Amino acid sequence: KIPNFVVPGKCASVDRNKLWAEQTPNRNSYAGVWYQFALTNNPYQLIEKCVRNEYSFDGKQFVIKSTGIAYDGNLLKRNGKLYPNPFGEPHLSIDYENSFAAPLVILETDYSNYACLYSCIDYNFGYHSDFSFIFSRSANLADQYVKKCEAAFKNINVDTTRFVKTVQGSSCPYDTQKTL
Amino acid sequence: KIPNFVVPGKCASVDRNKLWAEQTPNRNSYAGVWYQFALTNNPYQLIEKCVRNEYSFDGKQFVIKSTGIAYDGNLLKRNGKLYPNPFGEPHLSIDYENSFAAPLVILETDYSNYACLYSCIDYNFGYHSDFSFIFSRSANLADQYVKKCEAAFKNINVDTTRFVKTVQGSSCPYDTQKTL
Repeated sequence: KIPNFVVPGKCASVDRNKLWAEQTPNRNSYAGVWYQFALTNNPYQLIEKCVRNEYSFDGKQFVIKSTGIAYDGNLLKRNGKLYPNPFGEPHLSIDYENSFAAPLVILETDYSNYACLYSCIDYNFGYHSDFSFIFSRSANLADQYVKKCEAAFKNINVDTTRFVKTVQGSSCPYDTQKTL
Repeated sequence: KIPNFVVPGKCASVDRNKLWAEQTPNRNSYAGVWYQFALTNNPYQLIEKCVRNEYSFDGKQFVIKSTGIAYDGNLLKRNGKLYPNPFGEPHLSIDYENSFAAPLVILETDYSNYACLYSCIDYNFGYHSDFSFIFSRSANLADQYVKKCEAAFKNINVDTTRFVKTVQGSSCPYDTQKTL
């Protein structure tokens, strides 16, 4: 029961069908660059700082080039994909090279400033693990949008005190990151 | 102080290139019914007893119906798929409805008696988790085939004392399971 991302109970119901209905026609507007503003404790994210996720939409999936500073302080690029769940469930699968693929729900987004992202996995002992993220179109994110994500996560009973801010801004070599 | 499936170090090299080439021409022979003989501690597997995995191959992937008795004592059927890793990596993704997808390597198999299966993931904090399975074409598996899997797992530095036998045999309602 020990890690803060292993939580009692079944994964939450998050009203995936409404969200899919809103988002499917707007995939094109979700493309472009998203910076990771904050996330809950994630053992699978290899990029610690300056996390910059560049999305390209092809009609059937998104291809993702994720860059930033790894936990050893070196530059890192990771290749990802975001595509409809293969069983026809109303959510996307986020899939990264040399890693696994997980469900990814967009709880809320305005496309132009912020996105609130959520993934959850159930265990056979009656607990779950979830992984949440706040994305911004910029290095910083206005408080009003941070608060929108806090509310969306609270609505599905995710403890929002679990969020930790990611290093972004002037200390980041974004211009080099884009060459990778 | 941590689970026995969270292991220091990185995922070992298991020579996927060799295995992938041996297995692509034999997909049809891998189809049919496989029973889980034993597995290492797995917090994801929802079927506790009488685990029976029925595979059909359609030319590009396997469709799986997995059945047995869940941890609550009820019969359970899970829908799965096994398909090539989307990035072109030389391994398969095992994917289940209402769950996630993971890399799956067939470490060794003779197609008609046994298969030794392996999944491994590297975390960002200097550990990995792996999940190993011994599959049989029948409810039982002779020591001669078990020993082959034992050797293959030892060859990749997996502690085989981690294996636990799965309930199978005349007490399992296989004929009911196959109709779910």
